[PDB]
Amino acid sequence: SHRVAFVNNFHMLMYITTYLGNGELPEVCINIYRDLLQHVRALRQTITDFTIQGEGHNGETSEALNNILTDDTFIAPILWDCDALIYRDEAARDRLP
Amino acid sequence: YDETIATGTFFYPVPVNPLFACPEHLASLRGMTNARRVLAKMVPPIPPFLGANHHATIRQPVAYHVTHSKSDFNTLTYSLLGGYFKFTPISLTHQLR
Amino acid sequence: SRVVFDPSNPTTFSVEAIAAYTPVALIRLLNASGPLQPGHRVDIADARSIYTVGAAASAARARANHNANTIRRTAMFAETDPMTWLRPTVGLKRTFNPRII
Amino acid sequence: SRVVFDPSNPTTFSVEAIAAYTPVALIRLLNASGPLQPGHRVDIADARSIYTVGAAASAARARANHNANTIRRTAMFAETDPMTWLRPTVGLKRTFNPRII
Amino acid sequence: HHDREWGILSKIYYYIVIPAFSRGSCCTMGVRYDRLYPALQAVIVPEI
Repeated sequence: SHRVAFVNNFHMLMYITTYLGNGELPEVCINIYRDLLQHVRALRQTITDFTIQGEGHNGETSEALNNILTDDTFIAPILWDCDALIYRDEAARDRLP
Repeated sequence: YDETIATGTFFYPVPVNPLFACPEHLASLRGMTNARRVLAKMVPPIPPFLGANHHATIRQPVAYHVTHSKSDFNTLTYSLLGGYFKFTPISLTHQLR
Repeated sequence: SRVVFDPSNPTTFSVEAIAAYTPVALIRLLNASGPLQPGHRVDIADARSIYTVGAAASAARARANHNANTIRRTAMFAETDPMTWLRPTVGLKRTFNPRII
Repeated sequence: SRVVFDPSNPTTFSVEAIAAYTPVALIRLLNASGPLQPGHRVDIADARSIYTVGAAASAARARANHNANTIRRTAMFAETDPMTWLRPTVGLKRTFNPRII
Repeated sequence: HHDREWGILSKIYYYIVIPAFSRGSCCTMGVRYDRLYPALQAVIVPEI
């Protein structure tokens, strides 16, 4: 079945893709990962060209003020770790975590 | 990523050239804090020792053009070839002739 | 013994000695429910833990028995390089055939 | 001359005498070092250099001992003599499995 | 574990592309671990 499973396991896929570049494995997954990386890079470039660097007293708040979606309040539907939550809790220090 | 070799063991990538940008290398080097890494990626684009961009302000406009265009390398190379000239009076007359 | 009525005595050595085929068949024939009143089976978490540890012990014994014709297992990473200042040690990626032939 | 506490005795004397595989395994299995105060633990660069020199000497000796099928060698540059009016044998270098020699 | 970039990428993947692709079939439900764990732990020893 040409359909590909293990799509929701991006957390392990992003680490598997590092070793996936051996050569014996099919290159369709490598091409998909390369396309996803290119799309991510293009999105980052567009979001950093649209934004304007300046202001901010607590840190790099320009991205949060421009994109809005860059804020760390929105978390994944399935919890996997809390280190990022603790980091943003002690970094914001103004949203009463 | 590479689990076979520990991060920051064989190489110590550091920002030494204003044109050469290695944002993920600092993160992969390990030992820094998230806030410091994100701020260093966001605000300062030049290392402190090479921050004197007035020495050669040539790579910045072409880099900006190539990042905004994102494609069409033919016209980029044509523009670079057209702009690759000198300022001496003899060079101007040679170009005109 | 493979009777759930009095499983206090046949808990570890009985499971390790005999194969898992008989308890598997008993579980299959006894659907997905078991009487927790007879024997020393308080609630269901203790019974589940006993079953899981027994299955793990049986699997470990089977692996040890079958290790004669196979090669000893190794960890993904080495973590056996006390001479960090001298030189590092790379990991292990087993790609050979696990069998002798 | 095989004490792991002082990394200066098993450097070349215990490496160039016999195959280095056994000393390497012994060093790996005998940790890295113990008390570094009562010994010549300073200037580890010289110890590393002498150890690598001994390892290279042992490897060269082993290669010479095992090179029973390749003993004749020549140069690659031509026209090295004024008397080059003829074409010598071309042949091929060591780029094939050892079958004839 | 890693920097905030990994978390940003994970939340972008979990909040944009996944709903945009499966907005008509995405649903979250619980899992009976106590009922599923003994089912998949059926160890069978073969005749090697």
